[PDB]
Amino acid sequence: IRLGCNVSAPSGVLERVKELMEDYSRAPDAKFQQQFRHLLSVNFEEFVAETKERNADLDWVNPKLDERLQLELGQRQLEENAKKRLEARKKLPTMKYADDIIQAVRENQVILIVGSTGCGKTTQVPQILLDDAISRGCASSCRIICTQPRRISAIAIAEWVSYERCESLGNSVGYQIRLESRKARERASITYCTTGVLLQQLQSDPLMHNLSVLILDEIHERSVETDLLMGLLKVILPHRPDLKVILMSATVREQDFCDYFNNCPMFRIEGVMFPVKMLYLEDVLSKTNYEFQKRMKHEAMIEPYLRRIRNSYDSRVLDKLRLPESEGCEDIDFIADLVYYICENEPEGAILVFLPGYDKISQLYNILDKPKTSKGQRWRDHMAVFPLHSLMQSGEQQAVFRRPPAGQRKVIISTIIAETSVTIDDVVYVINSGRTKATNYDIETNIQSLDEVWVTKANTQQRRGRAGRVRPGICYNLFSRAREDRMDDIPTPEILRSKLESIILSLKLLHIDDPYRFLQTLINAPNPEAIKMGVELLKRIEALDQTGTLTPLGMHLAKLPIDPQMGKMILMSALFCCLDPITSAAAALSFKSPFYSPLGKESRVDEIKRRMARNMRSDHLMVHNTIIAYRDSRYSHAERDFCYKNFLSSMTLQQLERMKNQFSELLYNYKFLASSNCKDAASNKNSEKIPLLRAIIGAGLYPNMAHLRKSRRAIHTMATDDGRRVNFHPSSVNSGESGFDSAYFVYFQRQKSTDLFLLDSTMVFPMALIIFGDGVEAGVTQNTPYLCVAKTYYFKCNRETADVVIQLRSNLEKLLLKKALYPAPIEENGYEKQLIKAIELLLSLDERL
DNA sequence: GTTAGGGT
Repeated sequence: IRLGCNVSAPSGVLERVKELMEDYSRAPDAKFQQQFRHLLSVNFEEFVAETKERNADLDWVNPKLDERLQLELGQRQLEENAKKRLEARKKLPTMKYADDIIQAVRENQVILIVGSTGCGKTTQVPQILLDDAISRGCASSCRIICTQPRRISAIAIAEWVSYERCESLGNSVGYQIRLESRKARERASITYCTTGVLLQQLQSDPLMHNLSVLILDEIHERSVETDLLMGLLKVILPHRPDLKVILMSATVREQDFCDYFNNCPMFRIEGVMFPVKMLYLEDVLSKTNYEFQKRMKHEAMIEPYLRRIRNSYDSRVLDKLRLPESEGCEDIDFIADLVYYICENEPEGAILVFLPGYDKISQLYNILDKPKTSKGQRWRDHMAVFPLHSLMQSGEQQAVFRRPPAGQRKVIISTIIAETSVTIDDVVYVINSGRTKATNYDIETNIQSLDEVWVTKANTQQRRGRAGRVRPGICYNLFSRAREDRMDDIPTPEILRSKLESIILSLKLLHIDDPYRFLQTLINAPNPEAIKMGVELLKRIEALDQTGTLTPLGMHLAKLPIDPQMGKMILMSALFCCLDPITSAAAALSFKSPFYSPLGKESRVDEIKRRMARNMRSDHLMVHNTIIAYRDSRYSHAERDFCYKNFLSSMTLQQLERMKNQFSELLYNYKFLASSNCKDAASNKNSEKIPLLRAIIGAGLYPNMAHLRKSRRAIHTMATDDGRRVNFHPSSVNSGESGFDSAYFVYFQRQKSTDLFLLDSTMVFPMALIIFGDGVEAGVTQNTPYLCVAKTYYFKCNRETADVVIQLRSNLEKLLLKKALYPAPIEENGYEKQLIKAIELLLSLDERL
């Protein structure tokens, strides 16, 4: 055992701490406690009854309204704004099965509709079952909720389904996503919402009494949330007979879901696309005859295949199939050659190029923009080239979707994003390298890694359809059929790669007290070893007690729309009065960093984050500094200029700004804040005290701690608390910096690509870790008294300061318990406040002089 | 010296 720096405090300070604690310990309307205790007493049968009675609004129908809409539908179908809207609707394949779907829904609880993109199942099946209910004189009994995997799709589909009815939004169709909602009318309505929204709505209505029909869309995509939703329906549908579910899927293992619901009726509806010709790597080299020059394993795959096509393809071509680098995106100048080939032959249309990540996209842009070949220079000024990446500006602009200048061709160099999320309408030709990136968690080593991998059959199939929007197209797949033969069916259901604490905590509010039993009933059962690893985290932050039952803190954490660690972080900042910077920290780690990453400028972006980080040496405080800057730029009417100067997305920041209010309002409604404003001065008296912020940041990111040991940009010798050597990711503002006032760091995500990096970090002090962490004991090991945290880091500490810090952790642990059970804002001159001021004082001993 | 893609 080694010994860190001395953390003993001056005598005058410990004397004040003991006095303030003596005050705290001279202390002697909680509806929350009665709610918490009820949830723990009742069994499931009793839980079912109570949620019935409490959500009984749909047990009521409106006959004067029933009739009026039935009268109004028949009448408004004869206008000359409709009947043209109906006739164009009836060209869609789904509408040809309208009356059978009506019947299959009447005769069965769960049906499934499988149909390719273009079939109109999603805009039409919701309308088909509403208009039927309205005419049958049943209108006010019908409330249809249809989920989507994505926010953007939920709106434009609802704006469209509202246009197909000659209505403004919020009459008979609505949408509701997080923090933004155009709600429909209460009854006789179609509401489009993201799966997350519906899952939060279950806390109040866990047996779906507040809807008559449920449509799950894009189930084949296997989002955690649709995967989760179908398990829960197995628990709900025995207690909800009047409830009608309609699952919806592409032609991607549709049978998994039909099996899953026991052999339910299944409609197949055909699509509306142009046919897109599939070319593979052999057929590409036959048309371009490109030459490459500057484990195998590769040969096991290619020679048995080359033999089956010895007489069907050229001889010089098939020898390049032996080169390991012909497939994938290994040779950019090859991919460079195929675009130039499309630009000359093969008629007019855009080129959408699918590359794995930021690095490979950046390479080809410069090749197409700054070519080394004469054939490249010939073309460069006749192509308008768009890189398409989440961290790049192009998605939030209008150009890439629209047509190029006259005489120039559009070439889109994209990651996996343009497969589902982004849709460019003038694409004819798709170049599919077949390579993508994926995040992998190894349960055994506690390492998340980011790897390039092959894509699956479902993906290529998705990218082929991307070419059939305007006219018949072509898809060039830069891998042979022998690769496709060995590719996976679908991607790993992401629930199998994900941490599970947040679901486990949520499941406790649906009176599903056993996560091992429940998660096994999903289509793909999660690793029970990852289920246990979930509970332990939750037990550690004390959202579950040692028996594993929900605790009063844990109910608050389950009622916040954020992972419990940062949920717990936010709650501390209410009790310690630093609300605004902390909820900036939380929204950022949950959602994402508002900074773009434009091509070439990465060096300049470092300088911007360095200036925004204000030498506070923390990525989380850096974003808050950005958010305070963004607010000032609104106050100056310089917002646009501000965002163009610092590579910032105003869309993100306003959404980051919205999450903070959602955080503040919840905390206020929960009785932890006196004001729902995240900016209010009382909620923020300590928002200027940096050593306090680092201590509340650490309370949430603990126990992901790092220790740094070397100085030289600067070279770093740093290891996480488990012994593995790490670095700051080059994107984090702590990369390369020297002269840290402290050698201890907390981080949210660590990840391996070319090294094991901490993607974000805040510099923290040993005293603050000791007070908010665990694994604390006082002792002697050398001939020195020590103080440790996580039983991992041992700090020189005299006895007088230890017995105060331990006594301080006792009182802190007593305060947090009572606040979870009996939430109220901390009064300014009460007993509770003295213990707070005792911690504020001990943490300011670490202030930068 | 570097960042697949969703969402409450």
